[PDB]
Amino acid sequence: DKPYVKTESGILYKDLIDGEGDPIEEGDIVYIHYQGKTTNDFRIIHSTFNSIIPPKIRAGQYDQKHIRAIYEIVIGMKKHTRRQCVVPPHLAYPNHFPSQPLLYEIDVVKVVKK
Amino acid sequence: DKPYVKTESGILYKDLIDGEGDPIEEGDIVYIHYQGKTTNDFRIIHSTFNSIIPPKIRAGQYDQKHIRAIYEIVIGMKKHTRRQCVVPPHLAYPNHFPSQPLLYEIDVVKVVKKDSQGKTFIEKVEQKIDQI
Ligand SMILES: [Cl-]
Ligand SMILES: [Cl-]
Ligand SMILES: [Cl-]
Repeated sequence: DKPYVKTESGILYKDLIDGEGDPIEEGDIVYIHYQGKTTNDFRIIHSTFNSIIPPKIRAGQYDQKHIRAIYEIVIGMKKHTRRQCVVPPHLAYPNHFPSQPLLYEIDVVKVVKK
Repeated sequence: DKPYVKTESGILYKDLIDGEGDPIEEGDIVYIHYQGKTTNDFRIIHSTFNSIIPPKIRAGQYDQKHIRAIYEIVIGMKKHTRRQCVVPPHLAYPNHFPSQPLLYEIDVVKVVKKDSQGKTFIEKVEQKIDQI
């Protein structure tokens, strides 16, 4: 059973599955799947698992297609890492879930180095 | 007084306060305070001065947390240097302020090139009890 580590940005995270290989760096292309849940009524607000192809991002490069936290938090993950994240509202949906942290679990599927 | 020095990227800067110690190099972790203003009407668009702990960046490594110009212009600054900067749109807000330069003043509060940034106080103590 693992503690959370807190980023400067206010994300709490821990790795539920360590994964293996070289850790993702800023600028890497990363294919991911994830789900996010409310912490007040525990409901799934978003799950990508039903997309054929996993969505891809560039690590550390916010491009408005996912919550801000995800672009940051993939850094340091490896292929098959599963990272559980307690996400503060300013990095998720400050206009839809303004008051509560959201709980995300993110799976890295594939990494293409920059 | 002094002229602006222009970088290749178009940052025009002068040091208002020289600073002390070794110059900042790419990759150094730097705590900075800054404010930026429009030159059309000189209103403040951003100020860090309400943050008791100043934002920190790695010199020369844009991470999208601050305007691009900042990561470049810390290089060669020192602890306590204050640099006044005329910044071109491509390095600031290329959509929001596409048509004017912006005026920034950046102060370097602390440089950590150290990795001497080990743990302190109760954290340090509890860490050591966790080797042994
Ligand atoms: Cl799991
Ligand atoms: Cl929102
Ligand atoms: Cl809420």
